[PDB]
Amino acid sequence: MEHVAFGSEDIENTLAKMDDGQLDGLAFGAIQLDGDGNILQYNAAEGDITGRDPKQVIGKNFFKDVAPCTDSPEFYGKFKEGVASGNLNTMFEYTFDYQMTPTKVKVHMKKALSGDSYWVFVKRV
Ligand SMILES: *C(=O)/C=C\c1ccc(O)cc1
Repeated sequence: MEHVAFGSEDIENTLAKMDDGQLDGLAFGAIQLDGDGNILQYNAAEGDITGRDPKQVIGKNFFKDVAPCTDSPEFYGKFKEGVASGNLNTMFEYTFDYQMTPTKVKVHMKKALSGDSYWVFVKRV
């Protein structure tokens, strides 16, 4: 495993060194999005939670195509505000229920170290 704890204060620094293969060693789901919500990275733990095949969701838009549960002011709304402000660091619980058994998760969204990229971290609660 890669020893990084969910919710760690310097998580963006740690994950900046990881390739897709290293991301797959995290104890929690991790998705990297561009400013438009397009999926840049999607790790194995997330695929384990949602059932989606990581290779197949990369390049798709998270909010429009992949995870319409999140297209709401409570999730998407927060993301868009963060993108516009250039700053984002928020944690909340949510339920994923599209084409799957309803699953309650903890979500942490944080801006990445790189300019126009954003992390969504996910773990079961
Ligand atoms: C609602 O959010 C439904 C599905 C979904 C699929 C993949 C990921 O990663 C999150 C959510």
